[PDB]
Amino acid sequence: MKRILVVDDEPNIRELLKEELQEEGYEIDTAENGEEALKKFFSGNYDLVILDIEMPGISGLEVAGEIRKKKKDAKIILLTAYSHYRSDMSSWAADEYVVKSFNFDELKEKVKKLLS
Amino acid sequence: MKRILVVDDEPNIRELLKEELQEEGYEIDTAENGEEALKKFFSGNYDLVILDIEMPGISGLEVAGEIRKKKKDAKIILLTAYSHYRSDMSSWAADEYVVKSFNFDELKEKVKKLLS
Amino acid sequence: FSESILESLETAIITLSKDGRITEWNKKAEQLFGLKKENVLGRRLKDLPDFEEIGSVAESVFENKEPVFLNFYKFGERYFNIRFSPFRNAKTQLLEGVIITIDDVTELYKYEEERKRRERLSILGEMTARVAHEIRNPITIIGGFIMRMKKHLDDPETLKKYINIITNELSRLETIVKEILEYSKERVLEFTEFNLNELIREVYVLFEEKIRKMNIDFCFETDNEDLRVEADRTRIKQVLINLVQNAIEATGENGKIKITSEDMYTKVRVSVWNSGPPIPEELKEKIFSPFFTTLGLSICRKIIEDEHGGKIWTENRENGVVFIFEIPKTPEKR
Amino acid sequence: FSESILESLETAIITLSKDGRITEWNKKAEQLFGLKKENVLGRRLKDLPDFEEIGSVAESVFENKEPVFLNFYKFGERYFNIRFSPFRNAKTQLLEGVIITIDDVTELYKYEEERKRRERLSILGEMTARVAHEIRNPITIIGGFIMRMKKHLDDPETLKKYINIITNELSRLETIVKEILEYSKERVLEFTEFNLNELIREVYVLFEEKIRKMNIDFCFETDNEDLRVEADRTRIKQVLINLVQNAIEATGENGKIKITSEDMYTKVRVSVWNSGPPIPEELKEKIFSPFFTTLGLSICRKIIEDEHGGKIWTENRENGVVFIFEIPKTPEKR
Repeated sequence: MKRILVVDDEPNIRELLKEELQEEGYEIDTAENGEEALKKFFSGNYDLVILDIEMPGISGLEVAGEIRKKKKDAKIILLTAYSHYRSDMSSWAADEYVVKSFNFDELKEKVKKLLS
Repeated sequence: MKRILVVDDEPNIRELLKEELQEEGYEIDTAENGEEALKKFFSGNYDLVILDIEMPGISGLEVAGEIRKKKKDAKIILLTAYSHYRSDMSSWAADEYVVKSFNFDELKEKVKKLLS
Repeated sequence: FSESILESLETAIITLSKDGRITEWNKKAEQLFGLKKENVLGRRLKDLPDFEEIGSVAESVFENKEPVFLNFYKFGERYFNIRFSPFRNAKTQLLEGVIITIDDVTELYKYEEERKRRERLSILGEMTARVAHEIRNPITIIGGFIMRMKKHLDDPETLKKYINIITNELSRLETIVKEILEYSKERVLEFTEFNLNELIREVYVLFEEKIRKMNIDFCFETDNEDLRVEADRTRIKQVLINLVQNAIEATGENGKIKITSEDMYTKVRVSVWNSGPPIPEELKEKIFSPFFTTLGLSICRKIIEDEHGGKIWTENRENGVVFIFEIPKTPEKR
Repeated sequence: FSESILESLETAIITLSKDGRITEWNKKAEQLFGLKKENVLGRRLKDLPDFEEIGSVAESVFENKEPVFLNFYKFGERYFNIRFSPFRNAKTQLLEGVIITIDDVTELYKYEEERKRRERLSILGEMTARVAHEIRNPITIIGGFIMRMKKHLDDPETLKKYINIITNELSRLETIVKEILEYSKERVLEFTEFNLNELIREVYVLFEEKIRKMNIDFCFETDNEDLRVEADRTRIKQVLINLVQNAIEATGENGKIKITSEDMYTKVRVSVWNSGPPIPEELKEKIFSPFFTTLGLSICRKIIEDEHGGKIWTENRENGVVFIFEIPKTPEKR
């Protein structure tokens, strides 16, 4: 059993993934903004995180960077709403890059990878 | 019973409408290019026509104009792949303008109208 | 009323009497249509190639009476503005003939194209992107549910509301996107006189069935029931459509919508006020550019603003917001 | 090798010895990072804010040895180019320290932005439109079948191939559209030395399972097995992906695909020839612009052409067509 924190803007998009990873064999606790994604990581135990970028509060870019400085061995998968080929400077601090398409069979392979 | 000639570019798009108007109560004879749409209208009896614009051979614009000069009382509904608010000069010679969305419940109302 | 030597050293004119036959083919008319007065004199006007509608316009003018100004008419390589004016002969006072006036236009619309369209490229860059993004978002849901519903198999039918409507909310966004994609490709414009309110009602008529659903204390006032305007009916039509559209759910359930058409000496003011959540100082203009809400005004800016002229702005009031525009009766004032 | 008074009146440099500590903080380095040599001397480099990776780059350099040139690195408001160069001390010849060189960059990439991006607006106009059209076309089918399959109800399952794959063919078009929408928003670039063929293979490895499906007489030749290039691996990667991608079905069933990497004194030539239907004189260049077929090269133009430099053109031959590009080993020749 593993527990993941998945963070995104729209309420309709979060509910879609929660029940896609609970199919594979996980439990999803959903967070909304980057300022509440931080609080949902500090006083607990989470082995992975999925993040967007263009969001109210702060940018998922800067958000991931807050997870890196605190927890040195944190697992950061980026999956913003505008995804291509990992091309911004900040993402090299983050671990793996996922491309958002209706295709969910890329993230599954890479969430599975970064847990061994 | 009424018979309609429906003309468009892609093979996948024509097969979709044929079986949408055969649901309402019509029979569809499909044509491909504007030079073969003319031959499918001359030596027969057709009470309506649905046309695109951006096509090989000639423009559905000019195509509709060929149906107007020959048959004075011809029924020309335009429904090009790029449809908005009837805004080119040639379309005023043509009768009614249809907006191409997956929504098929506009054309049905207007094909039904121009047959009385 | 005399002289008629002067008659022919200006722009262009054509007379269609009670069939569609010409009595005078202006010298500048020749210089546009390649043929001289005499070898076209007393001929019918639909007889000419690439021509057509010009007649069909004069036709329904013969039947509806009231004249028209057109703007945007492609004849061959040139764009056009035309002016229709049916008249009568005072000695008879019968239903006599039609005056088609033509303004020399191209060395104009092509030189106010490049201060418009060359700037239309730019926003269709940043926005093309920023909104092209808003595309995938429900795309990944609608496509994603197809890789979600197809392994049950066959649900208790309850997966129809959550399939169609979420597919549908992007679909009319595709619309309200292509509709903005229009805002690049065009540029017809058709000016007519008509009673605004006669339009005002007309719109509400269509919506009715739904406004009737959301038990809405609709409210329409005006200080004048006789209100005419020269403008593109067909089009200032949409404008209404979409204030109304927004002030529909924008006030939503048990919500109220107030329309107001107030006559002013030279110009008219139509306003759609609804109640509920206003919008702040910052968004007074900052919803004008393509930008959507938690809408898609866009076109509706340039429709009033750039097509007819005037303004289409908004304000807060009465714990709600209003959508106001103003266009002079006759655009001939510009 | 002496003097070291001169050392400091130029661009910028930083030394990280066997941990990540600095021995010399160039005077122009100060003039960029706001702090002087002494109050940063012998400190660790990851210790600084908004900084980070610069170290992590030097890190994996300490472990992979081989140096890097970077292009495109946002530090605060300025863009950047950086140069990593690990070295050794000849007296010891051990695994000594790392030289990070920095080029004064912004008063450059921002003044070859406006001769690029200001022209990127324009095509994202005409094309935004012309292709935004190619959006609705399968949209009206995929959305249309949802208003077609939902009244049976529940078909003999045979409505899955004709639902998913037609939904799917627009989906990867959405990809190969967003992918082009990228071509606006970026501009990272990461140059490394590596054996090209070591890449060449690598790609085919991934495709394999499918090429194995369409029983393909694949064929790869080269006159050299030792072929290195300074360039963005991660990226000249895609390039291959998509020649290959096309020359996959482009020759399709019982079809053949020939890859060729030929060493030339200063530059390399990789070519993907397939058989079947060539393309004529007109499309030698006219597939380069966003434009698709009965594809979507686009990016792949500017990748070779504008990013690294060189060319990515094509020709007919042997009753088939080839996809060729050429980039010098060291981009330092420009």
